[PDB]
Amino acid sequence: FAIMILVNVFLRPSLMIIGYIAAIALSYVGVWILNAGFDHAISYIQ
Amino acid sequence: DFIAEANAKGWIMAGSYFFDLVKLNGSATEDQFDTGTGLDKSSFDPTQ
Repeated sequence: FAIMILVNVFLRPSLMIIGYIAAIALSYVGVWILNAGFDHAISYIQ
Repeated sequence: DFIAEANAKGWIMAGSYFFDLVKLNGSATEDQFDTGTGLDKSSFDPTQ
């Protein structure tokens, strides 16, 4: 019962940083994905 | 004409073509009066 928790609390901060900067990238491309097709998904609707 | 362009874009952006596809598959299963003359804007006031 000590194993799974002990590694968790050991790795939780580092992994959080792993998911921070990486996520900062993803959200970036997020907007671009939208801008890749929004004007075409709104084409007939406008 | 979108088909080839979609081939240029790939698979992620297939969603934005939806109403084009509906514009197509549906087409696979498928008295005149002047409007906007602007004569309504005309006015006639006798009190002048």
